[PDB]
Amino acid sequence: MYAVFQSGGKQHRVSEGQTVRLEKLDIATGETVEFAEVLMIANGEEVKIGVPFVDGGVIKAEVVAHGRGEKVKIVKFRRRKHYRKQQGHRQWFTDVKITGISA
Amino acid sequence: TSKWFNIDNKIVDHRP
Amino acid sequence: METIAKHRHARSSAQKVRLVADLIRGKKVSQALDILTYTNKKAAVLVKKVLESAIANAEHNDGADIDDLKVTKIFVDEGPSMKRIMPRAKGRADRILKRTSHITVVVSDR
Amino acid sequence: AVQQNKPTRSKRGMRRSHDALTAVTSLSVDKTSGEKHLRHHITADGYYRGRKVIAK
Amino acid sequence: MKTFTAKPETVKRDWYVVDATGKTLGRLATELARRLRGKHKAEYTPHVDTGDYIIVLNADKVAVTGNKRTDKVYYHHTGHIGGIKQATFEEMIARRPERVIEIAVKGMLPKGPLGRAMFRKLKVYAGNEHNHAAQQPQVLDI
Amino acid sequence: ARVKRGVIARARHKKILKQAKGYYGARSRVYRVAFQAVIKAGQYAYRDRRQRKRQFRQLWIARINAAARQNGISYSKFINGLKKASVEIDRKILADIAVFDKVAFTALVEKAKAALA
Amino acid sequence: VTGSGKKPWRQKGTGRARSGSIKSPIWRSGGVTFAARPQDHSQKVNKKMYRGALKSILSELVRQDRLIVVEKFSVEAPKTKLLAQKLKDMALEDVLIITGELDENLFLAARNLHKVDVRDATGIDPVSLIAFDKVVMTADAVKQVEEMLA
RNA sequence: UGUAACGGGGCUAAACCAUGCACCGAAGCUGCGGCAGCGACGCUUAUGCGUUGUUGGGUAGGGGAGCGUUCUGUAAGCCUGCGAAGGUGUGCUGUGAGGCAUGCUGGAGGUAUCAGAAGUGCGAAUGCUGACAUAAGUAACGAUAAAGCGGGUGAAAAGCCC
RNA sequence: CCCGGCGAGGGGAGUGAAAAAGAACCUGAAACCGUGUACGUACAAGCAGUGGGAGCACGCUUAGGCGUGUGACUGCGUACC
Ligand SMILES: N[C@@H](Cc1c[nH]c2ccccc12)C(=O)O
Ligand SMILES: [Mg+2]
Ligand SMILES: [Mg+2]
Ligand SMILES: [Mg+2]
Ligand SMILES: [Mg+2]
Ligand SMILES: [Mg+2]
Ligand SMILES: [Mg+2]
Ligand SMILES: [Mg+2]
Ligand SMILES: [Mg+2]
Ligand SMILES: [Mg+2]
Ligand SMILES: [Mg+2]
Ligand SMILES: [Mg+2]
Ligand SMILES: [Mg+2]
Ligand SMILES: [Mg+2]
Ligand SMILES: [Mg+2]
Ligand SMILES: [Mg+2]
Ligand SMILES: [Mg+2]
Ligand SMILES: [Mg+2]
Repeated sequence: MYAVFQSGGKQHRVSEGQTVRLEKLDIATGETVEFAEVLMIANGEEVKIGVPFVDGGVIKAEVVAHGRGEKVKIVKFRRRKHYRKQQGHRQWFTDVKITGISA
Repeated sequence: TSKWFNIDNKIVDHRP
Repeated sequence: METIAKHRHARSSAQKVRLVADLIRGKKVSQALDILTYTNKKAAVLVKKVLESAIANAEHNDGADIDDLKVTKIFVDEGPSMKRIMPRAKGRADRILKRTSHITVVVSDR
Repeated sequence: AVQQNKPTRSKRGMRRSHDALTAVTSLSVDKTSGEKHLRHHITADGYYRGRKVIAK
Repeated sequence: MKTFTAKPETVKRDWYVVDATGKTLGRLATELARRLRGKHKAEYTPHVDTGDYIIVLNADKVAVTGNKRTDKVYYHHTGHIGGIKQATFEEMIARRPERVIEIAVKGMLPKGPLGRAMFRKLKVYAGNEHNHAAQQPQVLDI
Repeated sequence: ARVKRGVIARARHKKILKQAKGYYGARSRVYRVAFQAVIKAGQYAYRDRRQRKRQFRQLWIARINAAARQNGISYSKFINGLKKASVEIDRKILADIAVFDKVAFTALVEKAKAALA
Repeated sequence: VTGSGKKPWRQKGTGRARSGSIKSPIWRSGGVTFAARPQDHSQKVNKKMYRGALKSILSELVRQDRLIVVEKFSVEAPKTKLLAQKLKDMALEDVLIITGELDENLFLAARNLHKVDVRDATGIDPVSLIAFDKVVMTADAVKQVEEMLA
């Protein structure tokens, strides 16, 4: 029992009860979200998306906190040309738990 | 000071 | 009991003292003495005197019973080095370092 | 002739892989006196192969 | 979640037998190399050997095309004085034929450490039978 | 007002050596050497953040391909199918299913074949 | 710096950096590229700007009633304890107290009280007005200042 | 110098011509999240939001905004032997220069805030001073007039004494 | 008090808040040199990292492809001024 869905400008294959990291959603920390754009669900036999998305498909999950990723170091350096700048960056995420998978 | 070869003309002048 | 002894500012390099030390690391004290005794290096006599001083320490100051007593930890760190001058010739100067070493022997039993 | 780069601390060690010393093991006991000694050598006391040669 | 990774501790492998005979050297190699590297599975792991053991028979009877048979070069250097030895294709088949295929796929397996390891899985026998019954090698075409 | 300097200095230096931890020999010992090692590591990373997305895509495409061939169809045809398979869009990574759920894959292959008929 | 002006060693020949004077800032003992000199930090401040500031300062002290003006202010003897008490009674610790003409006793008291100073009418400076928590000022002084600022 | 005039394997199509449909492929385009300048429109103007369009490679160099260090005030305040500075780790935080916290060490000073002033930031200059590497336990131990043994002394004698 | 050459140096004892303040003495950084443990390393070729990444050791968590250390194998990759 798994299904896959689009959310970050990016897809994910998911079983229910499985926590997953996603690009930030604008949904309060405890609330519940539905993803209607689901690209495939699977049991013993499976529904791929005729056009994209499966009709009855919807994956349900509650957000389970927002956070910021481990800092990454942008380094720029141009040898023998008296130029360099170093820039730090973190990137936001929101973690959902998954409870749905309405086949 | 300086090593003798550096001071010496025949070895030092070498390519004129 | 760890009970240690040591020789500071010994006249030898360390590089030299090690090699003699390395023969002894981990042996029963009994063996080391024999080992050192038939090892033709000045660093042997040095290391011996230290080892001996260590046993007598372990003996007279802590428990003792040398028979069950091993050289469990031995190392030599490089000490301060005495700068001198000699000259090789033309008016040039050569540092030459008379290097010294800090011998250290830890003789315990566990 | 001289180096073009500092040999490393590692390389130094390598070269010394063979510089290490050997013990003895072949230390052997006199049949008369107690005496440890180098094989085929007089003992501290002047025994060798049981007999007492050398008073010193 | 990170995509999968083959793990050396648990790859499958399995054995096979291939008949060189009429088959054209190289068009053969291709598949050997491919199957040797595992590129027909969860190959999906550049850094892991995931290929199959596969042994080749009748390497001497391998086929070539063109005038290749008398004109293919095969050079190597002894690393000495001026020791650039060479040997024509036919000459190779004459003395240790198994070589022809061996080098022909060796060249098509990757580069370095792993690559070399992949090559060990290929057993190339000049003749017809092979003393590997124990591996129970399953025949395959192509 | 004379400025001591040098307490802030070793701050800058240690700030770099720490980043060099793990590097071989001077690269982790000697600032002058470390500051370089630290920079170029950064340079590669910035590059290889972009490479990562390349390397994995071709990783995916490689294994997508065998499985497709495994079900008797090249990668070429197989993506063209899914494309033409009445629109429908689906990541090349998510074809993950090629390794962990081979019926689902074969199932995807058929759906693709049909559009190509 | 103290040394001769002899060139430390030959221009060319020794394997050494150029070197010219042993007093060079790059060298060790002796140097300092831009050694300072005694200097004068006195600024100008226009007449009309100075006055302009005092006004903005007074006219803010009232607005926080930190200025309490009084008819007459003086202590009865040159004894600090007296003044300490007056302030106590007046509910004050930190104070400027600008007196009309200034008297002996009021000055000698407060010389030793740290948070309190006493100035005559002319002695009013800008930092002090702001310095102390409360400026007292006799009504007599007020008229002096009234004019001094025009 | 060695195949050495497809990068190699190898290729009779895996070469060349034509037509056609696939697909791979970049930091280009798009998608999701984020920052910043300039716009406009709406919420609302000692503005900041929300959209939204757009711009953001860069040497010489011009412009803008900042971090931190020393020192004056603020400060007879505040922190500090229930542990200051410095040293060494660790966690967190910022776009960065950084900041905050704290364990260990240390054993006496440190100073928010807002202003003020500069001996204010180092990897290079065959820079300066000191310390420490390297070659290396390598060359060498200074006339090729030469040493052998016995006995003393001594912790130890090829070298001293007889 | 003990080892040692009535040595050097050291270990105890004792003083002290502290001896790890012992006179080569406040703090005690860095280059540099060792001892100990974990992991890697004797079929492998290059600016030594970086993206991937197994195994091992260790902590986790109740598992859950998690933190730390190491880094087989692998894509890319010729330091700075
Ligand atoms: N003695 C030197 C000669 C020499 C001494 N000083 C010099 C100066 C310059 C040139 C030569 C020399 C030699 O070995 O020949
Ligand atoms: Mg002379
Ligand atoms: Mg891309
Ligand atoms: Mg002069
Ligand atoms: Mg001076
Ligand atoms: Mg005037
Ligand atoms: Mg740029
Ligand atoms: Mg300070
Ligand atoms: Mg410097
Ligand atoms: Mg520079
Ligand atoms: Mg020089
Ligand atoms: Mg040599
Ligand atoms: Mg030699
Ligand atoms: Mg010699
Ligand atoms: Mg000290
Ligand atoms: Mg091996
Ligand atoms: Mg090599
Ligand atoms: Mg190679």
